[PDB]
Amino acid sequence: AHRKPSLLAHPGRLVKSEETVILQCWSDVRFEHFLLHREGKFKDTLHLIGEHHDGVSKANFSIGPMMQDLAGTYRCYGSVTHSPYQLSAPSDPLDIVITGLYEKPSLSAQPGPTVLAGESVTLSCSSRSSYDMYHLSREGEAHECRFSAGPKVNGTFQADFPLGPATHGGTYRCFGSFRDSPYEWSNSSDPLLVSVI
Repeated sequence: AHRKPSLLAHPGRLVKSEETVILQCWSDVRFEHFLLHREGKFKDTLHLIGEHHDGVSKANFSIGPMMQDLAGTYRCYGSVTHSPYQLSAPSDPLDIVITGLYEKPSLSAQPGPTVLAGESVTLSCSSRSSYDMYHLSREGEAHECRFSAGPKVNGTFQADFPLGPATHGGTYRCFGSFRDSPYEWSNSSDPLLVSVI
């Protein structure tokens, strides 16, 4: 049990539909072998060899055009040839999410895109579609605040995400999602520009 390798996903963790994604999995420690894996129903693990280009030891595990069922919790391992080399400790889990699959919500103005400092800017997500849950990206350089929506409230389906006290601004994206399929997200809502004057 050497030491969990890397497993970083670029150019994104959050992959679009039908497209490219290279799950790189390196370790400072030499690793003749690498193995990827995922907790999604319809799983697999790849036995790829490992390229040592530069004094590290990578493995560029390429996924195909992101089709639905490839989305899920990836996590590689590493080791040394021939008979079962037992693999090292599991790396830090990756959540590969396939987007572009459903309608783009609407990053709601209300309150409002241009607030004054220290006020309460609380974003939200409207959609006629039944997105059991929602998601919110970037806050100066952020990631995700994936939360559950409100019921069939006279048309829409919202998920008010409050940021209340505001000290900066930035762009945001809302991603519609269904319950029974957590990595299978929708399309991106037009990016919203919060800022502070």
